[PDB]
Amino acid sequence: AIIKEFMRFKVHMEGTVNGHEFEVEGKGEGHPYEGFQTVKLKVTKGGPLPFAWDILSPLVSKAYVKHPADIPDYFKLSFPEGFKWERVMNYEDGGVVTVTQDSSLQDGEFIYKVKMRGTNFPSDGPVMQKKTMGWEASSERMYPEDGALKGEVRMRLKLKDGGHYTSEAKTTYKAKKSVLLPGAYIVGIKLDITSHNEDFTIVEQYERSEARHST
Repeated sequence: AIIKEFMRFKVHMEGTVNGHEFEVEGKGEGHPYEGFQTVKLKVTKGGPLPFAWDILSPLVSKAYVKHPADIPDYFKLSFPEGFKWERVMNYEDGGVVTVTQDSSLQDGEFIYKVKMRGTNFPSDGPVMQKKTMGWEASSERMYPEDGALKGEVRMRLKLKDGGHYTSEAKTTYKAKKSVLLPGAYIVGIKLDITSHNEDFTIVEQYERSEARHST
């Protein structure tokens, strides 16, 4: 009832990367039962950003994943109170991102509050250099542990030359009240930047996410 077939969300994020401080605000919308959503982000503070935007796109929406009928939807069940998550991304060249998030449902929209810090990105490195062309598709291996859901992903950024830059992510999702824990399973995500102004202080992305079983 409270989660409709079409839902909007507002997201506010504050971050530091390698010392640079900033802030992002976004309005998005999608189909939570299809796992289609889009967002329009504006950098409200510290714009333009001196690093590749790609390391933020994955920190802007687990409520919009298509679950087969035979997998309980921890995320959807957690509303309207919602859930929190804590993530660590380890980049291959020693880059580290850590993140806090809070998801809730107020007055018919999701509200996302994000807090991140990034550090030890090489200055010659392709993030601070901005040599990235978006993410490949990924498979997050979800699984229950201690009344929470953990996630793990090998993630891969297209490089501008031709290579790939690599990242290990480990997340802990924890609903604000107690909720059916599903079995272990996989989420297939694809994230794309659909458009952006010259200095990327305004950006639009489109995410598609579907859950499936593990063999």
